[PDB]
Amino acid sequence: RQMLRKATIVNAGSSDFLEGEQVEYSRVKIANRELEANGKVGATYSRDLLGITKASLATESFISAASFQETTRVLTEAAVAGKRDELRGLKENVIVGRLIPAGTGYAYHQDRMRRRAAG
Amino acid sequence: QDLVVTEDDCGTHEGIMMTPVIEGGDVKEPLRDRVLGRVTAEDVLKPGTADILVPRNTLLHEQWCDLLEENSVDAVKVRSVVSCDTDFGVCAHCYGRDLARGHIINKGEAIGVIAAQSIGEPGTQLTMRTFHIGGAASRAAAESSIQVKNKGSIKLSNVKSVVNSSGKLVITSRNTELKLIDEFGRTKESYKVPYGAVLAKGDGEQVAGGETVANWDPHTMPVITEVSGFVRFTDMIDGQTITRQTDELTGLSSLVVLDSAERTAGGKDLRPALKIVDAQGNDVLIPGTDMPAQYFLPGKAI
Amino acid sequence: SAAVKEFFGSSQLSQFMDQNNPLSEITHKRRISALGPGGLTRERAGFEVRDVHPTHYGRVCPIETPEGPNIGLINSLSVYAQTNEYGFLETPYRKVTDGVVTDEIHYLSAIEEGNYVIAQANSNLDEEGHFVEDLVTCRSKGESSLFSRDQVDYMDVSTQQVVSVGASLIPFLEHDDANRALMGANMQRQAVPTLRADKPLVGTGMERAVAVDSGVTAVAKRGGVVQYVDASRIVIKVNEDEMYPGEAGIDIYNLTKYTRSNQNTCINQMPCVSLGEPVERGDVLADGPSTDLGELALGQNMRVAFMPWNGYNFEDSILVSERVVQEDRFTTIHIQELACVSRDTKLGPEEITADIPNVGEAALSKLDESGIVYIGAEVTGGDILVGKVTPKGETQLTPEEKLLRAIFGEKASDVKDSSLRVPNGVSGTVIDVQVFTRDGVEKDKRA
Amino acid sequence: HARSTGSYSLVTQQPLGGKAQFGGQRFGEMEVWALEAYGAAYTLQEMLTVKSDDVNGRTKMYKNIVDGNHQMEPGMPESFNVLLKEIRSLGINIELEDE
Amino acid sequence: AAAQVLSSVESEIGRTTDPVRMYMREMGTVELLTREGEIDIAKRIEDGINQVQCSVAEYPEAITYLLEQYDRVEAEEARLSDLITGFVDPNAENSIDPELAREKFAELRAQYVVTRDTIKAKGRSHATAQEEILKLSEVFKQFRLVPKQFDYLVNSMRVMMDRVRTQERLIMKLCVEQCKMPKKNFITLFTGNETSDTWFNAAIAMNKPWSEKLHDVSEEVHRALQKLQQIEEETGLTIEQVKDINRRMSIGEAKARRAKKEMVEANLRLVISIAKKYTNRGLQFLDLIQEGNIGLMKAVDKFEYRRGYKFSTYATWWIRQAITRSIADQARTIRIPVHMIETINKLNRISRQMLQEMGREPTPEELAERMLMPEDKIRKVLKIAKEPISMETPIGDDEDSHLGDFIEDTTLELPLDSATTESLRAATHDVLAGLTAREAKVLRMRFGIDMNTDYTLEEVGKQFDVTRERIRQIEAKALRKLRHPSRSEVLRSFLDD
Amino acid sequence: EEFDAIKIALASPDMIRSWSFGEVKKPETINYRTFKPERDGLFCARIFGPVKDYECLCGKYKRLKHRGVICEKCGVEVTQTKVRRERMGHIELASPTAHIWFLKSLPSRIGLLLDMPLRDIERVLYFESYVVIEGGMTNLERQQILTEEQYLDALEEFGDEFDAKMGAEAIQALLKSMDLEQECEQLREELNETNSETKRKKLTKRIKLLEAFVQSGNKPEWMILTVLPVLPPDLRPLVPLDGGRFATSDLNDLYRRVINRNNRLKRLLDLAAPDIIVRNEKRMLQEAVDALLDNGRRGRAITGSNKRPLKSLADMIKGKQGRFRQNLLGKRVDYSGRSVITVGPYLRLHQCGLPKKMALELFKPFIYGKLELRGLATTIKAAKKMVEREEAVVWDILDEVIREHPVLLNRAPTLHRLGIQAFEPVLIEGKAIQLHPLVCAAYNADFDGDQMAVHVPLTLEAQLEARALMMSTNNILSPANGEPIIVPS
RNA sequence: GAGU
DNA sequence: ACTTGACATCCCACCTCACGTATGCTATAATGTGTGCAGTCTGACGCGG
Ligand SMILES: [Mg+2]
Ligand SMILES: [Zn+2]
Repeated sequence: RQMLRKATIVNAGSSDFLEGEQVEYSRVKIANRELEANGKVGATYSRDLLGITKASLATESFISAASFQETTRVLTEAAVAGKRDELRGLKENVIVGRLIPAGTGYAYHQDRMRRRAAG
Repeated sequence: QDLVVTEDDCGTHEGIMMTPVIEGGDVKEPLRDRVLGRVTAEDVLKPGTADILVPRNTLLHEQWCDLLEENSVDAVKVRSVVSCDTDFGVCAHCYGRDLARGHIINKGEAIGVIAAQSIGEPGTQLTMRTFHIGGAASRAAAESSIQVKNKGSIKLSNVKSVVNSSGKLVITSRNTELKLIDEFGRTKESYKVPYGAVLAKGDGEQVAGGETVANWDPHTMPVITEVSGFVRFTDMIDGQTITRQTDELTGLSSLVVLDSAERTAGGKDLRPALKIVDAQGNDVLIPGTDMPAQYFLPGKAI
Repeated sequence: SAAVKEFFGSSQLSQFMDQNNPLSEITHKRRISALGPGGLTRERAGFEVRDVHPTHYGRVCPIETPEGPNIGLINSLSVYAQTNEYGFLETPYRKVTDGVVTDEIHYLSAIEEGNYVIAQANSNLDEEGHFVEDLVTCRSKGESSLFSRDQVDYMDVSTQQVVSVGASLIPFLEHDDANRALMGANMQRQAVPTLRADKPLVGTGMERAVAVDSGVTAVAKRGGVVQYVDASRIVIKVNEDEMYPGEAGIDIYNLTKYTRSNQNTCINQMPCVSLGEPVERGDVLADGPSTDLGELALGQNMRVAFMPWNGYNFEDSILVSERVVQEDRFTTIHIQELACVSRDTKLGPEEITADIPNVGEAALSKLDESGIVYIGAEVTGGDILVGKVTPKGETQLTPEEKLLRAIFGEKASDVKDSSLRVPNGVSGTVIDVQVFTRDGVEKDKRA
Repeated sequence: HARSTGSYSLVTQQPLGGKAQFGGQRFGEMEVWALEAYGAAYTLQEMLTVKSDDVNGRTKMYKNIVDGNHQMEPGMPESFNVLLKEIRSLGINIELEDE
Repeated sequence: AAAQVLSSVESEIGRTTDPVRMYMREMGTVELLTREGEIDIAKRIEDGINQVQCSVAEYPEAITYLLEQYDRVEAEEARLSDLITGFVDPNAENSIDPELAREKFAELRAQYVVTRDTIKAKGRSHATAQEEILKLSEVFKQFRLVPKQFDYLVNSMRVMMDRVRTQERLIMKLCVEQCKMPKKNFITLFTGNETSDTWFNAAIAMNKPWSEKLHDVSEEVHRALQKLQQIEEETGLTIEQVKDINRRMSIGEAKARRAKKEMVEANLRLVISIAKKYTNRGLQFLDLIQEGNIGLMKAVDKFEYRRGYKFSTYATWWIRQAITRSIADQARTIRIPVHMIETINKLNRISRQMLQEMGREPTPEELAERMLMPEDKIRKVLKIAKEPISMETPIGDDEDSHLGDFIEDTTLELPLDSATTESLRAATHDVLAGLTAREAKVLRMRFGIDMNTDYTLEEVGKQFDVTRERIRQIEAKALRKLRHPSRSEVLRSFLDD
Repeated sequence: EEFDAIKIALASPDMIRSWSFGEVKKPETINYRTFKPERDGLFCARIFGPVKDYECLCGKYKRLKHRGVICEKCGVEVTQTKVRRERMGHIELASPTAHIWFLKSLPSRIGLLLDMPLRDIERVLYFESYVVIEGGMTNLERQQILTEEQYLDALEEFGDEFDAKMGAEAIQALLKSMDLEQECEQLREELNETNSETKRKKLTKRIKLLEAFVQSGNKPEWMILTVLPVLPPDLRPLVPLDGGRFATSDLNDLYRRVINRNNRLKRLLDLAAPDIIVRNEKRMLQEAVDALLDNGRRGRAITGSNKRPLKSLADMIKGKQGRFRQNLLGKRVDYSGRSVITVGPYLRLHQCGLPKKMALELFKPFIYGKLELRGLATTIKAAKKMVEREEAVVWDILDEVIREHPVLLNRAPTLHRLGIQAFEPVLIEGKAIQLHPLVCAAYNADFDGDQMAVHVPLTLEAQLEARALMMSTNNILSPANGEPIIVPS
């Protein structure tokens, strides 16, 4: 399932898509919710397979990916992308010395998530 | 890392059909073993002891399994981690039992790293162990004879054989299995027979206990002709595609057809064959089909 | 001198001798590494050179090598084996002339070895004639099998030429698997000499040789009669036989007792023979640490019982008797070294004195006026050995501190606690002390 | 060998290595993985902060332990600051965004 | 053809980053004519310098800043260094006697006055005046000014031309960008008249609706021209002769600079070779080479063809010297003044000899003997002699540790002691509470206890209410009663520390 | 500063000005005798902060009374030493230099933005050939290589309109002038009429780069570095070994060379040095800069005085011995002990033998708290003195703390989660840890001198998680298969 | 040089 | 309880001194060179060409 993390877009939403873009399966379903309910033009998708290393490097957690391999490369790509890491995953919090969003740390982490909605 | 139980049930109907693995020689891992503690998606029907039906969305506990064992259902759609609807993570239901605890997994537990540790662990162990305890090297490669254990009918699925002079039922198909039917018609035992294997009893006839029904020499896969006549040589020249090994005495030899490595630069595309011609000369055709029998001997075919 | 001392000190091949026991030293000296300049590293070494070659026969022990990433790279020289003229490996072999086994030995290199047909030592030999069997057991051109007597050119000197020095000491290697064989040779290298040396019950004949060559034992170089015996001096009167008409015939061997090995282990010599004993050239006068009268005394031998106990012997764990401590067997002497350094900072030159601010006079009591521990005093971890004072510099009186300094006084003398502490949880006796004063400053009382 | 408190590392401000320095054991990524398998977040956080590079945090938690509190109250591990500054040395801007 | 060979070798350059190769290639094309070729360009140096000096004699402001800057330092009683040492240092075709200065400046003023009288009569330079102006310029050629002073005089003219061109640029910026006027017509009218206003309204006389639009901001346009005209007035140079001087001077300067370019690039090989001798593992090859080039710069500029001797010989020392001084100062992390460096050098040369005489080593005493320096000083130098060893140094022979994995921060007061200091402050306030309100505040303030600041006796007295000496007695009373074990039960333990 | 997210982008040169507090003009670190920081040097107090807490350079001003005090004579601010981990400095680079990372690392964003191969850029940068920025003349437009005398054959005939230059500064210029907005639209229009397959694939890639670039708001001119940020001194500290000797970071040696060469460039500029040597210096500048960021990426690297390659910023982050894996995702930890395992047949499933001296040390602070609360010791100082002597009383207090405390046992390698388990520790004489036989299978431990680590979860929460979730008795079944791990052997 |  | 004045000890700041430091100048002629080790593995995804 982790290896199925990414898909390929045919057809524009309201967002930063277009032909052949390799975007996360999660961002596709988020677009689904918001666009189907409101309307706008639809986007056709197809699922893609990435093995291990590539899949890891593709995930939207660049400190995760930077901790894995190809530190140099991943940093540059994210730097050019102006990428913003929202810090939902594990090792992110690990490194920051925070509460892991798993298990015992579930409570605190969901509290911050609701605090995002409240301004 | 990111895979965690966020939801109890997103409400997916999708799922993967798990079988009892009858890979060749036996049923190495059964359905019970593969499915225990999993949530099911959908109900499976089979003509059985009384027309089996089994309610869905249900986690199959040990005892559920026992009941379904008596019914003998073969294929089960089970709700999978993959077929999960949940974003960034999975459902309690789609995962199932947390094996270490015995119960349903706890929402929030990091199942991802769970899986990883379990799967990395043994690899790391199964290297170290037979490397510092097994001070030598060997493998069970006496894949000599098949032997039917209990008295039942012989029934074959997927092959097309051609009867010879000595009288063996020689198999020329890559898709061959040799199964065992019991009293009232089921697939009990299963064997895997490769290309070129001599058979004894074909289709329909009963085998008594522990009788030799199949046979083949291990270290040598023969290619066996379906039709008769004189061997005609095509593109097997010496040095380009074959190597002369000849002695004195009455002047006997054994040709070795070498693969890509030993071939000179000119004999790259030359596909060596043995063409089936008759007493008259002309391509005798395999019975009922159009092929002029040209058996492509592979790399290093002695 | 730079490039030389580069080689000697910094190079890979120059290492601290392992002196755990004489075996360790001897084995180390003859071990052979595939690394170094013009040679391989850990990644650079594949299966190629690590794996076990038929050529290693009688030249390197196939069975002596460090486990782990070093494996395959470093290997001990086999017993009888030496380097030829060109630094190639060679093994001595017996000639066999027309069926009969001659007495001549020739050293052959690997290249030379490939050529000829060699019988094993194990092959059965008719008393000063030929071979006992008509179809005999030998190897030619690197390959083993059956040959007849007339075809056989040469033969192994003894079985032990196959194996290194370490491996040769193991008694019933014949019945032991190679994995554990390997571990066996390795462990022998780490054995420590106890207080009381015991000769091994089960040896191989090699245990005399090993000790002999280790050279840490003292050996009689003339022979004659022992004139004076001391636990420090062994003096022998030579026979007029070996006596030089030039000099005098008295040979003096000063022994060394309890010196420190690189491993912190014991290096002590005991005199073997008695005053007025007549002894021969090459007799063992004084034994090194793990050595009995001529023999390697690696460890000690106990009555073992093979049985499962109430899980005290669980998984290779060992159950043992208080009687072992009662007899003081397996008690190690460790001579540990510590250094006290009096440096000069620009904060002021540090000094060694008995002068130690806010210490218990328990710690002061054992020190001389120089600040040096007394000879022979027994102390414990944390206890002060050598006194030292260092330049301080305070004046950071945060408010509260000033208050109390005023009230009670206790006027602060600037000095850190540089004084020489003993290591954690460690307790033994001071066996000796050394003092090196630099030329500039004047002599210390104790010095 | 064992260590509660002793000399720390110069750059990272982590405990040193070896009996020679009174050093602490490295609790490695392996060990991390173990904690992660359990849901044990606070133990992990201990290892990451109060036990290592968080100065204010370790000192505060020490005092809390004596006082019989056992509250954690974490700080920022020095290693992470090491990280930030080295990235900015490479001319790469990394800012930690406020909510 | 030389450039063609460069480019064929450049087509093969297989990404060889080694700058050694690159430099070697370029220099490899440039040949070196010797003997007289060198002196050729040296002559160009001399004539460039004299060019600008001719201008100084001829130009009004130039002589002004001379006498004007003589008075600044000389008038104030009797001065001989600073500004005077920067100037003068003259060669008549060194300790400067007052007698000669009085004399050499005397003939200048008379010349000045006579050279002025003719200017006025009839024309600017009517025939005779042109001949006497030329003779005036030939008088000034005789002097050479020291480089430092020469710069600032050259600078006044350089930036003046900037002002000219920049003022026109700013004027034409607003004029051409906001208004609009063809620059070809500009040529004739501006070169002819300049000073008078005829060209202003004559330009508008060509008619065409745009010329008439101009009155709404008429005041601004021509008044801005006044700034430019005022530059004319204050400069006091007529545009017929103004151009002549400025551009001709520009020419002299360019000649000299480009000439040196040729010279320096011709001598590359020399620098490099001499550098590679001291390349001997001190810094890097290239760094050295750069330093050597700096030495050649120096050689070029102080080189005199008059010496009659080979260039290589002279330049060699300047380049050699640059390299030596640079290693001494750069090189090590611990920067060292050269006095110390030279002493180190002595040390090691002697070390060799002494090891060979003794058969062993040199003890500080024996060493100190042969140098006739104080042993303490020797030992100091020996210690200071240690070079930076790397913090990143793999201490682990097995790549275990980067030295850093040892280093502990003794600055850090241990959490043990930090707990101690906390308990202490808390304890202090609680015993403070035992004291009488104002007595408590007395000691609280006196030592800054629980306040960001410490007040000493007098300042406490001020804040209290007069009483200074009574505070001594209060201090003593606190002392006395706090010596009592009652209040001091808590404080008692700390006496051990 | 309680945060939501982390964003990464190109550092602007003026943003680098912002973080940097002062310019490091001198390569010097400190004075050789008085090891105080030098003026505008690498360890400068005026820039990076004071050496010692709340005390300025010249030493007139000390104490907390002065905070934010700015010493008039020396220009030293009075504050915490800690600042030397966080103030950045900077260098003014005379020649705008390209960032190595965006060149030599694949794909190389510069190369892909300009659709220009590596070699071209190299020859340009290394001053081997000139290149055309802006061609009024139709003959040549963007990105044309000109040699030495091709540039002359070009200049002589044309010029005026014809714009070309050499090096990283030229590339910087071509970066500013290329049209961000227009080209994106151009490409999609190109797509609208005709799309042969592979051409459309590369054109697609490029479109992605460009759009992502202008959405993020990163400016291409930032590829060229004008300002070079300089790492805080504590991160590249300079320390004496006790023998008088020194250790310095490799960063310091690379940085020093950077400054040396940059200052020489200032001299060469003021002297109006000939083109050849100016070019050579720009090569050298580029080298030093790129060596500092990532050494050896560029080919033959700068070595140690030893032989060993100098360790660059990149190595510091990236390497397995880099900051990530060695110091961030894992570290050394306190309140842990390690020693040999010995059999404990008598121990219960949830128990373990804990050696006297080990536990004494471990549980130090717990000891002190109870010592003071029970009043057995007057204060914490006396409690320490009382621990270091070691009377009967000490052991009893240890007993009470260890009572109902769970402690963690760890064996490397952490094969699975049960490589660490929680136990109730029971004190024993000796230095050996006792392990329960049953759990040997999970640790894959055997008694032939294996060692284990013993960590202490300190908080109530840690204790809870250890006893509840990690306890031996709680975890018998393998998470791997459903079956037992803790079993007969 | 330990063990997995 | 507090002040005053006398007499006696301690703390802060500015001046002459002496060593330490920064930079210049040298003239037979000297002018295209340094330099090493890296490697061997090994399947790998990737672009370039
Ligand atoms: Mg073990
Ligand atoms: Zn100051």
